Amino acid sequence: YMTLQAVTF
Amino acid sequence: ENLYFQSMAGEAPKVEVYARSRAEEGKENILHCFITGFHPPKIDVELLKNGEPMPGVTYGDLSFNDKWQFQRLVYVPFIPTREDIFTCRVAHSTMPEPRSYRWEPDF
Amino acid sequence: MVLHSLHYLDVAVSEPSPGIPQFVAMGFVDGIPFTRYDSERGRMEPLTEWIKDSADPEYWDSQTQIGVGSQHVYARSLETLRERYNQSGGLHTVLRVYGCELLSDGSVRGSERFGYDGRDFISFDLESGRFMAADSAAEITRRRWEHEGIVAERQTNYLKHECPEWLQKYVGYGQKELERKEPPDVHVSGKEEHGTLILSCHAYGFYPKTIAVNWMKGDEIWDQETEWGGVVPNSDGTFHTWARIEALPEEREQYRCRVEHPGMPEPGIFAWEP
Ligand SMILES: [Cl-]
Ligand SMILES: [Mg+2]
Repeated sequence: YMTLQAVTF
Repeated sequence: ENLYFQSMAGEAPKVEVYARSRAEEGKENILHCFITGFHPPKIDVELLKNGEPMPGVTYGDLSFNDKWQFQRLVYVPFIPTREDIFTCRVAHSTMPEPRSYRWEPDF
Repeated sequence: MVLHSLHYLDVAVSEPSPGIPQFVAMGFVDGIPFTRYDSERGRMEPLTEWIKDSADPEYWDSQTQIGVGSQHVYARSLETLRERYNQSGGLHTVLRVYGCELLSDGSVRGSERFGYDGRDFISFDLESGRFMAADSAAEITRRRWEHEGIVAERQTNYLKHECPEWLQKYVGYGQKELERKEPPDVHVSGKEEHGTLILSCHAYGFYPKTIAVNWMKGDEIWDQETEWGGVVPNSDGTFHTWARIEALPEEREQYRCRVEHPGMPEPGIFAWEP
């Protein structure tokens, strides 16, 4: 379940 | 600091060429070209029968390994023959010239 | 021992090119691709019948929203690092692998690793529970992410709780495909050129990926002289590989290939049959 959105660097 | 970083040296692709099944004359099969180890991810690939582009070429999804090197499966239906030369031809940034990898028939 | 795995690969590029969209996120269960988001289609979609028949609309919808969010975060991340490394414009890549494994002792491993232009940028693991910076540009990210422990709490709850719960759902949904065993069809080929016979043991069409391929010379094991190809993918979801050796033409009959695989009643034995 792809619910870990990328966090911006 | 006032530093200007350069992208870093490309890595040239490694190519495995293999059929789905042991070659039998007149029996339909799948010629695979598995391209690994490369950075950056732009490649040009052709699957050639006597130097001519083989119809029906399919390219898979782009993935990458633990070292962040790109890999891609390119494949096409074929009938393997003894008379003909099947090559995977691959062009990349790091490569001054494209390079052909020949399917060694497994008859 | 790892029994099951859920992971996602994200590929974001600064410059679209042929066959490389701006952003692609792919999901794998036990290595098998099962879901995909890309910036062209703009939707999470099923790659297997089993996830299609088990999922509901809200499953696809909720993941669409995160894929759209991730796409926009990566656009911003690519501009941030370009400016941070004062780099040339043109093509740059941010990659991310994350996910979990279920072990035989019932325990969970998980991690999230990001790469930039082919190297480690920042990484996270449930074992150590803190962000690791590969260089001084990543250190700036590490400091921002560690602030009040916020990002590490979200990563931990996802990798330790949500990920394995969803893995267990998918293992059920995919039980048939995941469990199956197709044994290899083995053949030995021989190119007898330059005075120097080369011998290749090919295993075709096997699932899962685990296989033993060993050359023998009489009663001896011949690894010192053996070379293995990767275990590489066929288009149909099965695997291929090969172990090779160099032999003198005269001694070709001393060598035989041994192959074991889970789909095998017993270990098999093969030789060059010209
Ligand atoms: Cl993993
Ligand atoms: Mg690398």
